Amino acid sequence: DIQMTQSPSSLSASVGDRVTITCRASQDVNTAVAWYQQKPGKAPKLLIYSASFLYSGVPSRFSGSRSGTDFTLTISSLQPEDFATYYCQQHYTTPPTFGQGTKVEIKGQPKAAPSVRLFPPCSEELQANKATLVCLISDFYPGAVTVAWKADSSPVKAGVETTTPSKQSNNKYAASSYLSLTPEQWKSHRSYSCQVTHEGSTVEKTVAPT
Amino acid sequence: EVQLVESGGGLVQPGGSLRLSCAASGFNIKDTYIHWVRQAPGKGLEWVARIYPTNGYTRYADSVKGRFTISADTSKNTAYLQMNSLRAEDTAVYYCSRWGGDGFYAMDYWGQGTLVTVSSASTKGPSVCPLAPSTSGGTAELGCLVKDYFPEPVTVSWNSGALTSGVHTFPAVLQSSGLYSLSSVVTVPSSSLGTQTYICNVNHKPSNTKVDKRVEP
Repeated sequence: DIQMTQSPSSLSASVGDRVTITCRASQDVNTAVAWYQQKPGKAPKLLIYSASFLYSGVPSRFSGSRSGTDFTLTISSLQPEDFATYYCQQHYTTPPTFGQGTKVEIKGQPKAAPSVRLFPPCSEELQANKATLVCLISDFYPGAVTVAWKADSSPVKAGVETTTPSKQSNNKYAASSYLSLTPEQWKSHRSYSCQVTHEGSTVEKTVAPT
Repeated sequence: EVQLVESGGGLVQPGGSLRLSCAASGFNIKDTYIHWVRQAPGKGLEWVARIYPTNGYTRYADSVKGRFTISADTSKNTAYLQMNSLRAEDTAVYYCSRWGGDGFYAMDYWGQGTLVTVSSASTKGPSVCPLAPSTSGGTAELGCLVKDYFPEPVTVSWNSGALTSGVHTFPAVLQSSGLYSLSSVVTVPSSSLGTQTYICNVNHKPSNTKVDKRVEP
């Protein structure tokens, strides 16, 4: 197949920025390239076809260009409705292939830090010889977070399952992380910690077999 | 104007079969090529198949050849995707789209998409575990763990829906096992612990499961 290599995979932008998104085809595809916009829960929408032609009704702040195998989409002055995911596609051959997408996202002017709530295992699980720590994370923007688990001070590799953040109704994010333990492990340590990193800042919660 | 409406998505098990429909209005599918394109959860776009309804000619991606059949009925202005021998990896939102027409090989109109989930997991009700908590004269967090269920969704209420302030039910994790877990938390007055009754009501209709757990501190 022809590969379409898109970059960057995401970028955060202010209203009024000039944004350029790049896409390299693994081989010549002439000018047979289209750009699509997609928003959450909706279908793709065509913006640009044949590398540089604006589809009907698309605002002229959008432009496309080609240099050899390098395709570019430019938004001259980013407007609120432009925050979305963008995809390139080659339609030069069959199968047509798509880039992997670029997410253009609202920069959090005041960023919103997460609340973190951590619970130890329940008795009912312990009696069935099971254990789950529950780390619940809410009210954060932007919607990206990393979770690290500690046993005492040691990083815990195994048994971690973490959701992708999901948009709350207030347009901030929520996420959960679950650490599965044996009762043995839970009781063999003084503490387990859930450390949430958002925008470089860490919020840590600890619980103990107490 | 131009519209493409799809139907037929669902939950199915590997080896199973499903049929999607794509009904066109505001143009004639004879004038153009109709395509199916899919998007796996959290992923990009993958072309699946294409048909020229004027002559029946078809093309497929290799990942679906011998499994999926694209067809059209011009008298119904409708295209179809017959999906047999389904695999977990086919799990996606399936869109139909059209080419503009003539040389116009961009996809200018897309349907709204239809979800297809392929999983070998079978229905299982959740087990429900109370999560027990303290800042004196402040607030505490309690909750319920709703573990190992399939499929979505579950509903959670507290005190049969009387208790609303401070409630936060979180979206589920899909585990590597193929099962879901979620949690619901309430922030309550510390002064209320040991005295106020707090009950989470968990409802999983596919398993006909209704569980109430009292949360004690």
